[PDB]
Amino acid sequence: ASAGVAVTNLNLKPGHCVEIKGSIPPDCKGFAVNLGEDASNFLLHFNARFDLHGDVNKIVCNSKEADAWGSEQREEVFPFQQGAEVMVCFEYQTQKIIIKFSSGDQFSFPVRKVLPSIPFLSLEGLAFKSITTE
Amino acid sequence: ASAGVAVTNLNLKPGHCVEIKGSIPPDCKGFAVNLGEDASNFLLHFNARFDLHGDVNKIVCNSKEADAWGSEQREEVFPFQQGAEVMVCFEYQTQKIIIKFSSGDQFSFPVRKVLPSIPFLSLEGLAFKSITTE
Ligand SMILES: OC[C@H]1O[C@@H](S[C@@H]2O[C@H](CO)[C@H](O)[C@H](O)[C@H]2O)[C@H](O)[C@@H](O)[C@H]1O
Ligand SMILES: OC[C@H]1O[C@@H](S[C@@H]2O[C@H](CO)[C@H](O)[C@H](O)[C@H]2O)[C@H](O)[C@@H](O)[C@H]1O
Repeated sequence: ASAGVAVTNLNLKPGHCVEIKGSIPPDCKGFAVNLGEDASNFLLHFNARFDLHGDVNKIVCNSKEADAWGSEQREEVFPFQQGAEVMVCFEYQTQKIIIKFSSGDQFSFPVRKVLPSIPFLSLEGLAFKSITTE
Repeated sequence: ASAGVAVTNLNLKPGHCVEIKGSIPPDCKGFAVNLGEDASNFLLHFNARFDLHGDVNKIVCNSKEADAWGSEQREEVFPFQQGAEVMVCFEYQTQKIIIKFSSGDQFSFPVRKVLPSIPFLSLEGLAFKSITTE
């Protein structure tokens, strides 16, 4: 019940973070937060699947390069429920991106292409409330 | 040189608002916040001029359609300091856009074109910190 917001010139630099605060529709099959250069190049594609692509309550991360998906990293921790409010924070480190939830849960993804700064961010299926940088 | 963040798919419908928060450089001649359809069509171009084009500490507002600027509406209230943080909110109503300053100050600008929703937002010469919809 939505189409995601897109942000350009975010210019996220190593050692900094982006915190998204949003709301999950009560029939959301899954939602995604993409950090990259454009819709064909993602350093991180964070996908929380409620029931989608054969995944039920599972987090799938991956990168994309020239429209081609890399190898997925699945995560067991799934602190979400349809209709709730998400509060995610992404810290950019040259080696990895640390994802932290208000739940107290944390995990990282490895950086496969170091960027001097990250210019693009987009959301899907997530009704955005506020986006912040630090 | 120095523009900034551009948000697309903002989907601001009447009766809703967006609050921008950011940092003003210490040597800032002026900054802007744009709302509209794209880079050539602004329902509102909000330009706070510290010292620009003969306007010193003034606020100039205008609309733009197909790169052609419309009638400027100047304002004398200027609650901004260089090298400091700012926070502005824009409320969209089908007939006018209400602009409010952290200072309690407020004024409106007429909607010269009613859009079912407002798709685009961009900042120029203002360091982005956060954007919040309500
Ligand atoms: O990797 C993220 C993308 O995942 C696919 S669904 C993906 O499909 C492959 C087959 O190509 C395998 O079945 C995986 O098990 C499955 O996760 C999505 O369609 C994309 O939008 C990304 O989310
Ligand atoms: O209307 C806001 C835009 O104003 C121009 S500067 C503008 O120039 C016209 C003539 O071309 C008149 O002199 C106006 O008095 C003067 O303000 C800016 O370059 C744009 O960025 C908008 O701020």
